Amino acid sequence: EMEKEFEQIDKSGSWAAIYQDIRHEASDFPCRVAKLPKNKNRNRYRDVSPFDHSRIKLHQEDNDYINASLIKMEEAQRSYILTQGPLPNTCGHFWEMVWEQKSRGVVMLNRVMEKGSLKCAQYWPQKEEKEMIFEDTNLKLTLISEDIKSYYTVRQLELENLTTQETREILHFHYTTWPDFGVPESPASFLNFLFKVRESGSLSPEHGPVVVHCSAGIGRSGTFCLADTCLLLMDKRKDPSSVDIKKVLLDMRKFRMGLIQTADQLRFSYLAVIEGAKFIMGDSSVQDQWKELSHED
Ligand SMILES: CCCCCNC(=O)[C@H](Cc1ccc(OC(C(=O)O)C(=O)O)cc1)NC(=O)N[C@@H](Cc1ccccc1)C(=O)O
Repeated sequence: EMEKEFEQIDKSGSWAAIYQDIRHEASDFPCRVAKLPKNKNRNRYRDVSPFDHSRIKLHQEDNDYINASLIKMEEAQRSYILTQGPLPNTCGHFWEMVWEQKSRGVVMLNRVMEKGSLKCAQYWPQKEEKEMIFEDTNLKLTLISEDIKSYYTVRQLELENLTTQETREILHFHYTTWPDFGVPESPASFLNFLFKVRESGSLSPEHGPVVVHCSAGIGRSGTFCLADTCLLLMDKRKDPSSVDIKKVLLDMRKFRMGLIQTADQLRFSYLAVIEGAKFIMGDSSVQDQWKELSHED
């Protein structure tokens, strides 16, 4: 049981030791294409790269590389694309990936600037009347509307392939309150957001994989995907107590390195899965509880 494990670890002050063990047991796979000198300007951080076996390939003639990985969770029957926050020169590639992979939703877990430092490029339009054109990948992006809440904003974007004139509606789910240091005090806001993303239809199997990112696409993004997958498994096994969060995280780590960046994010992932479990288990009023607890106004 994850609840019993959570407490044993918590009371013995062993989060750092459990996290250290996950880092040590994690898979090691080649990072070859990401390290090619030609791709240096496509990586935000030199120590965060997609493995060759699961990297997303752009359907680009000259260079198919993007720092993004396909996390294919077999048992949970869900796939996620985790990528770094796009750089000024990779915003076109980012939207190209979204188009090619047929993604319906984009989940952003950070702010463009945090503690005075740039963490992600301004890749979507902030004003309806000032659309963005990505010349390199021949894409047009327009802000259609935006619903700003106290801890997240949901935007309706229109992505157009200028080559075929085909148009698609992309939903942008932006968590705007991750703390400058550490992790949120409570997982209520994070869970309300996760369920808003589920409710939108963006994680459905009829669409391509949701695109999730933070700055490196491994810590906050890993937290979001780990919690979602754990919750899916708990609803699928129907005996949620067999879900081993450490084992789920290690399967996810076969697809992208360093998912879950600190012991505090691991602890927070347990907290979010344990609390989300209360809804999955049957509490029909707990979703309203997070709605209020997260104080969306
Ligand atoms: C798990 C591997 C990461 C280990 C520590 N690295 C760093 O913090 C960063 C990479 C990094 C990893 C996770 C992060 O997550 C947070 C976020 O996305 O906001 C979050 O989840 O809140 C943010 C950054 N790397 C550099 O800062 N890289 C620098 C310094 C550096 C130079 C040479 C070698 C390694 C690092 C660079 O120039 O690329």
